[PDB]
Amino acid sequence: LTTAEYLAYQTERHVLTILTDMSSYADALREVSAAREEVPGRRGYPGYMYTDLSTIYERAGRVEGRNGSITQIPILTMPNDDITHPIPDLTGYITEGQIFVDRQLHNKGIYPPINVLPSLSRLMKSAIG
Amino acid sequence: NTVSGVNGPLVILEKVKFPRYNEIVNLTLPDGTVRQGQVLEIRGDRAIVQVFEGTSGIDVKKTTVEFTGESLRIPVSEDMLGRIFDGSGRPIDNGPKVFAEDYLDINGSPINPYARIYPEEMISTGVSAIDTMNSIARGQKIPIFSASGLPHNEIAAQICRQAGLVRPTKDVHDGHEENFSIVFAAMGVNLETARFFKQDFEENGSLERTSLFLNLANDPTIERIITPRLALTTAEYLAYQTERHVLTILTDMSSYADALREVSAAREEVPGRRGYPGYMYTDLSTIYERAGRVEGRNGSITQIPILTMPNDDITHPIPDLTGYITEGQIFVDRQLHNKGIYPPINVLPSLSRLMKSAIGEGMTRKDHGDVSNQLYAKYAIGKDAAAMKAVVGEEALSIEDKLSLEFLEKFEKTFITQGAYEDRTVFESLDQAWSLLRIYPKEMLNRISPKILDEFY
Amino acid sequence: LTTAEYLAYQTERHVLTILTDMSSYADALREVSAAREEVPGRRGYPGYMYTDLSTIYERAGRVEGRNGSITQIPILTMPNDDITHPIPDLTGYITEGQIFVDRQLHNKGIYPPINVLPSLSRLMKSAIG
Amino acid sequence: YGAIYSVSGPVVIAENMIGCAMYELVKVGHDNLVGEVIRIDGDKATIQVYEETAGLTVGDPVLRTGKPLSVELGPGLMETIYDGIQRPLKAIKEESQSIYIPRGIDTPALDRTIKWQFTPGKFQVGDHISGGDIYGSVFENSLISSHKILLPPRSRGTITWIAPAGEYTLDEKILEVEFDGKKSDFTLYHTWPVRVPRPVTEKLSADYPLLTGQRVLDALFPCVQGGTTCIPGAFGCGKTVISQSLSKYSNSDAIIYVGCGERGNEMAEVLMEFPELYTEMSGTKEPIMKRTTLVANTSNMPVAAREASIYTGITLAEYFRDQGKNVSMIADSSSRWAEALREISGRLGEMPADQGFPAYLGAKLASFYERAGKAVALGSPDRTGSVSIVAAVSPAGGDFSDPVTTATLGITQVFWGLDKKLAQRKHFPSINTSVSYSKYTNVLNKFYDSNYPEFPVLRDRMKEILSNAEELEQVVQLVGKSALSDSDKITLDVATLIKEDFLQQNGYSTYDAFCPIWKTFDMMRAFISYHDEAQKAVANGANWSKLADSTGDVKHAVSSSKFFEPSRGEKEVHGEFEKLLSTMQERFAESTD
Amino acid sequence: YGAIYSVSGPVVIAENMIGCAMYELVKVGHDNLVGEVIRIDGDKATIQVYEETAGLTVGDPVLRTGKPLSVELGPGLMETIYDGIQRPLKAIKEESQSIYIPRGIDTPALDRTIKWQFTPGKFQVGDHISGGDIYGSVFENSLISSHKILLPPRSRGTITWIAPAGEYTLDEKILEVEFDGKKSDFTLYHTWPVRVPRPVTEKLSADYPLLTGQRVLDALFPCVQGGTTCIPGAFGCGKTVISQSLSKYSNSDAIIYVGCGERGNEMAEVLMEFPELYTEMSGTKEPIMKRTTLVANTSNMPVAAREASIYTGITLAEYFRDQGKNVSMIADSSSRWAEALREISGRLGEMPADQGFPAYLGAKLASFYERAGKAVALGSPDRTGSVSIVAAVSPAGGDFSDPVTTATLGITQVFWGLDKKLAQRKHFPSINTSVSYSKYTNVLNKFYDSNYPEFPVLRDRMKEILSNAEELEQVVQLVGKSALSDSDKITLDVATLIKEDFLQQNGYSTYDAFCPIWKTFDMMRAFISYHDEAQKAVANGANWSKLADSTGDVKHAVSSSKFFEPSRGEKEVHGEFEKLLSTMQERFAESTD
Amino acid sequence: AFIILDEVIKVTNRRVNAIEHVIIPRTENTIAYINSELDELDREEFYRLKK
Repeated sequence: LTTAEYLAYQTERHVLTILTDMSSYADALREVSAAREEVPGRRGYPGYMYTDLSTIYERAGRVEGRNGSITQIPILTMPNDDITHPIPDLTGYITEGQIFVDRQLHNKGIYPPINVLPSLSRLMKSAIG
Repeated sequence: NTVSGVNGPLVILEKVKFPRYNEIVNLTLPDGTVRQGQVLEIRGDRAIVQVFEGTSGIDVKKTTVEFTGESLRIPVSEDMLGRIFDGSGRPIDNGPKVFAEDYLDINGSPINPYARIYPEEMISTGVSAIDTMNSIARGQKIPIFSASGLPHNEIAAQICRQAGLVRPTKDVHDGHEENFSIVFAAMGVNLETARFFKQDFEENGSLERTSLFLNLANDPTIERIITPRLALTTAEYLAYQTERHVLTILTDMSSYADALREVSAAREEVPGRRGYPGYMYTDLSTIYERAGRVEGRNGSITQIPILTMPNDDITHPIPDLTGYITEGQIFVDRQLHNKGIYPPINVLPSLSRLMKSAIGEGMTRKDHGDVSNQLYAKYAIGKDAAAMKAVVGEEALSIEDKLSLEFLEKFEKTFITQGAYEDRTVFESLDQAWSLLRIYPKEMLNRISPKILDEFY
Repeated sequence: LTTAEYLAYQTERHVLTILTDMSSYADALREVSAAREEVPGRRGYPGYMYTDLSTIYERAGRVEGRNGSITQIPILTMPNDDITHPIPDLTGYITEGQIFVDRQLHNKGIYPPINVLPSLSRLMKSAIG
Repeated sequence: YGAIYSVSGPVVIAENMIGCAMYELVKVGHDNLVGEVIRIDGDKATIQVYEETAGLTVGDPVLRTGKPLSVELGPGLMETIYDGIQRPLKAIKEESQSIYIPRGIDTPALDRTIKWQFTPGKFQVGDHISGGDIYGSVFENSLISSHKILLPPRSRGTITWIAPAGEYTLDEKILEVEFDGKKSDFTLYHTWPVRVPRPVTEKLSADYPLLTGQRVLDALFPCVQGGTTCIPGAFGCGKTVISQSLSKYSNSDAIIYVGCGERGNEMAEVLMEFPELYTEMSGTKEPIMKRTTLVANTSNMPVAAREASIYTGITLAEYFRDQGKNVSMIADSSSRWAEALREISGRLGEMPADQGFPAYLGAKLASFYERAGKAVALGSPDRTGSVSIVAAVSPAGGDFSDPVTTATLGITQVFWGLDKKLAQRKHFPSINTSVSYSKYTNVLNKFYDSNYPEFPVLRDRMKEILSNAEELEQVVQLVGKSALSDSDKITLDVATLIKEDFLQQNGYSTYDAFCPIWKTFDMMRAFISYHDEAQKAVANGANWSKLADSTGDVKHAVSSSKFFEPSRGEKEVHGEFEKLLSTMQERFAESTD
Repeated sequence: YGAIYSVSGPVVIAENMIGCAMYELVKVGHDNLVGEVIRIDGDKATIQVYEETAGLTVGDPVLRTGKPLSVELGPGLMETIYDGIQRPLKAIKEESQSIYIPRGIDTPALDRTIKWQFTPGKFQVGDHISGGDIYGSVFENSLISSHKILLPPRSRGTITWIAPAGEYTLDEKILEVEFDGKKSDFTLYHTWPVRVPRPVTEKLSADYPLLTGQRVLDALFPCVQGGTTCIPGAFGCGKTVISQSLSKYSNSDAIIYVGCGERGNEMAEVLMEFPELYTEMSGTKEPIMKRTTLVANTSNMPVAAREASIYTGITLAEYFRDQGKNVSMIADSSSRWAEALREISGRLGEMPADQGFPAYLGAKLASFYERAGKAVALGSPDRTGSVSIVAAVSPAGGDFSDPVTTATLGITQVFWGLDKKLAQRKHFPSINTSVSYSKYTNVLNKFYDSNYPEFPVLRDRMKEILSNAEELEQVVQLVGKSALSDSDKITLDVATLIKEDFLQQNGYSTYDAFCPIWKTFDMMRAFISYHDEAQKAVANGANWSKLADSTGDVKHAVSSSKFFEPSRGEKEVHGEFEKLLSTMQERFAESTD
Repeated sequence: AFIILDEVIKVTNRRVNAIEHVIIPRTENTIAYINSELDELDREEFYRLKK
């Protein structure tokens, strides 16, 4: 993310940043704490899980000069198909829409199996020209 | 000595071991402010205090103490009627200076000469919805259980303005014999809500016969817990000296419980279930003991606390503890409000333990209780049959069932609907009940004896 | 258990120990560790509750001499009724299958009321011939 | 002595202690507050002071009594209202000029102003004696001796001197017992610690009915003397109503009513109510009350009292149980006792178990129900006694899966459920066969069969009518009653009548509240005869609507039956129920054809 | 001052504190990261440091600013973008050449090179002065003097020095007050603690009549100033669109926009669009921006600044309330404010409570709303000002059962629903009478009833028509239209009109962009007038089909009123309506006959 | 065909009403009851550890 902010600012390039897996990053954060006096929140995941997500999220947006940009697509894996699982919920509030990919279509044998049924881009109109 | 630290609303004082339990101390701040506090904990050359004033801004060696040497007591007087207070007993609208004729410590147990003879007289607000199904005796406690999206404030207001008009009528029947006073304690409520209550006492002409204690949520959490207790100490004094039935309205219980919770997760005690206190029960119990007839046996303290569920359930730790301590509950429902029924008090699970005791025969009929049993049954079955009607249609709906559907509608739109200036009486309520109940056959009406039934259909 | 092991080993006997009530045994374990340095895990149960169960369970199996054995029947009443409660959940794992009694049969007026639907023993086929 | 080190909340720490048990009684300060030593940490013993506190100086003396918390077992406890820390409330009204106890006070546990009548025993000079022997008796009742005075357990010897018949005081000595020199002199009252169950020679299997007086309880699942009962709340339970019933109707010699930190109004209802109602065998000296001794506590009254309440009450029960008296011990409510443990666990700072309720709740609770039961009396004489423990509990979780309820359910023998919908309609106490059991029913039903009743057959038929009704009721709500047949249509209807008529026992009469074993039998018999005749009649060609219409008047008459007094016919077996049998039979002929 | 002892995680602990108070803002180390003292144990203070402490060491100085976390309210507040602790974003964009503020860089809370022309008020040397009195004013708008310089609260005395008219720097002084010697010098800017609410003469019930210029708030359930309003969000249901509308269309003095901890893409839109947009009450000089003071925190900004945000905005509004101006407070969203609290507790090891959400929650949410309200302004002239609070809430656990949404609905007396569906259909806002209430309504309409509008009668009748219709739609589904009468069909039509005219808006014309009280009034007067006659005529022998063909021209005219000027009859009372009454009467003669 | 159509629609109409009113809210209320206990077991643990 830091490397990208330098290419984007100084030499003006449009950068797409692909970050997989946010679920493994989140686990690490839950995992550290074992002599700290810091307590986690719901399902064992931090109360400050917000804060950590935000951290990745702060490097993402238009750079100053704005012909370059840093564009971010984080990839989140539901381990148990629960949308009320703390990881997606906090992220979902911060993010400008979400892409939902479902198991059902992969099963018919469609690939990629993106059901565009609850998927949304909230600045859909804003992008095109 | 001086202040070692502050962790949240707990203040760590270093001072000697000579003070007593709940001894007042005073903190001299370098800001030109004095703040009072009372010892929650005393330890080996240190004390842990909760301050009534402020919650933060406490220093180390800039901040010094002098101990008052006097434990926390309320100057309780009886000429406190018509005077306006806040949540500590300072005037905010320039009501008369507190003075003193007796001092009682707050511990939920002043002199405690509460009941060993039960209440048996009847108090009516003229509200059928309340009175018939829940027969309020002269020292019973029945709370109002409501939820968000309701006008719980409005109903509390109905009681307060209509009380003190119905009571002289009841005086002749021998339901009463003595004057009524209201002691209103508001906790943690909005300016707008607080004014509403004050407006109601002015409007009626019972501003001189009421005590009003106003605590707002933006006043310390520690100030908020002292507010119901302060009201209650005063209340016991009026009951004792001038022998009046004191009704206490303690609103809102959830606000009070939020205060206790902050002083239990910031305590070195681990709290109970759902992060709500482990002695949360106890804290609530302190109010509740202070109920019944007071010595000279003609004053009493009667209690209606007001609870709004902040999570819409009786699953929650607040309704479940509240309901165990009190003797019934008066339930308000959301559906009835939405429809246009005011007061929207539902009668489906509203219940009075000491119903039998409360009804008599020298100021109420004995048929109050018999007819109550029918209404509770009939309404209860009728509500359930209606939901069932929706599902089944008319293929599992009987002739008899159609009659229950009619009783339900009529009960809702008449028994429960009455404006906020409409005054009833017990005899009228019974008469109107008798009529509704009349369409049912003799066979159907089986939880009431043939002697009663035959005389009044 | 120790006495059963002596019966089974020295004199080549078939020993049946019937051990009731595991639930009472579980509570006792739980009341302790309230002043030990050892700390309690999930649902306030010790984490070495498994270890405690396993010490009891250890004397059970064919003895050497293979003319004796100890067969062990532990008796568990679910105090909460569900099977995902800590007391049953851990036991079912150490053992090879389970036998379910049920409230529902009891209500109709059945004795001994035994539901067989979640009941399976996974080493049943091989033993028998 | 001690020096008070810290006062932090109701938990108080004092240095410079010595001795100290773990249940040792201490008085803190010059105020003399009730406390008990919970822990010791170093030289300093940590005491929870359970009395109210707003004015306790740190650095005052703490006095040991030298002994665990105990109750006095002897004459004049009957017809007396106490708290669990044993202070005569009645005395507290006179002295204090206050009904409840003021803090900073303490006073003796038995009035020492009265004289009692000693009558000789069955142990004269040179007879050997061993604890629970009946040394004499003191009359307290006007038909029975409620207090037979025993030598305390773990005392034995040969009696040099028995003082003669006459009146004495209870402070006054009247016995000398010889064991190892002069052992001591004895008085009428002796102490016993409440945390030590009183010994017994042997326990006996229960076999003798607890007559609960209530139809819904006898009929659905009966209880036995020597029984254990759990009742779950939700504030539609009607605990005071059924507790008041238990005191009057239960045929036990003595009843110990225990207020476990209650409303303070309800305990006041049952005290006032007993002298107004009459005994079940004649006698007046405040009737029901004359056999009733009360432990009464209120919610924000001393927590030591609340905690001690079940222990002190059950020890009271055990004393009378060794005397060979049958006792009904009503604990109301133990979930507030359990709550106290939640509080204790919190104040100390120790970690809890499930949902903040401590793990020691299950084991402590289990000891308690185990001290009750039917037994053969302690001592040489040999008598039979009983303790029947009936305990109400409640959630605070808004489910029935919560620790308090669960830990009692584990241990309890008889379970009487609570169904919120029925109670919303009002049917105090409310039960279905699927939520309740008595493991004791089988052995009880054979006993009832000897008595007269057709009881066994009626127990199986009762369960069966409710159980079928439940399954069909789901099918009716969702699908329709269209799938159902007319016999199963009947099943709902007969079952409905049983709901309204049995369960409802709030009444406005003592005939609608007391249903004798015989009155309960006739009613159940009459109702089953209807159901059997009814399934046949529709079967050989009749309708549910047509059948309903023909019985009509005769159906109303069985509904209203319950209101009618039981004192008529042969005893409670009325001619009113006997004629009704014939009218059902006749109706059957009409209905079919 | 202090020295750092330890730094553990984000938390810095520092020794040699003999005078740190527990609300104090401190700059820690030499990096001057922002920090505030949460707890003090002994000489060690606990500070949560909100800005990255990578580079920070132990043994480094801790320098106090000498005051708590505060906001400076000075002039030059309009046409600036701030953070929630208040530091100009705009000045950092120029200077650092980075949009956002990075670690270790800090600036004064307002620009300080700026100079303003100060004019005197009504004071002079040696006169007594009190809090809230106007000591001078500064213009910032060419509409109003936004910054009235008031004497600071907690300050009174006699004024030794009054500077005259002329231009002064912010640093430069203009006032000295003598109040126990020299009290201090004062400057244009005054300091105020965020969590402490300003004192006022008295607060009164919210009843002050002003529009938000959005008709549907007013018409369906009267819009209130001094109100409290909750709105459900979900961050793509069009809540953000109505917030920019709500800010523009209003006629209030200022709008304060608080982005509590938002996407940052939504914050970008408010910066740029509002200066493009034009006033609905006239004014140049960057129109919307000139009336707006903007607090913008994105979700990634320090947890302290987001946490302070809601307090800081409401402080600016309360101050202005004291000035006698009406300010609108628009916050999006309190769910993000709540979340931040969870973060802080978790970082400290402070126990949260229900649903993993702090115990601190209830009391805090409540503290905030009580600051908002109608008041009579602090100081001796006495003026009326108001602060209207609109807060968005959203799921905090992916459910609406989140502690936050449910806690706020309790505190508020106004609830206004918001829908995805109505936003896709191009109705903005999205309020329906099934997902809303306003209990403030009785007082508002009453107020309106006075001025000229027949408002109270009209409004009750409006609620009822939309309610009754819903029920009539359910019949159309099941049975169809072959069981509905002319009168029921008429209810449907009127309801469609009410919905069309009020609820649906999208800025179609500069007549949707702003609507006065009068145009709202004329619209509903027309719908009820038609309703009573139409139903009356079908009762007298007419048909819905008949009513429809004849009504034609007058009926399309009332539907289209929203595109046309209201200025047709007079200047803000609409002529298209006034003529309609006569035509509708004439219409009805023809219809009956 | 009409008479049959008349009977079947009556059954299909009852089923929609039944699933809507009874079934769905039972699934909501049961889910919720269990959720509330469940979150508290996880939270209290962390407090126990911290103490």
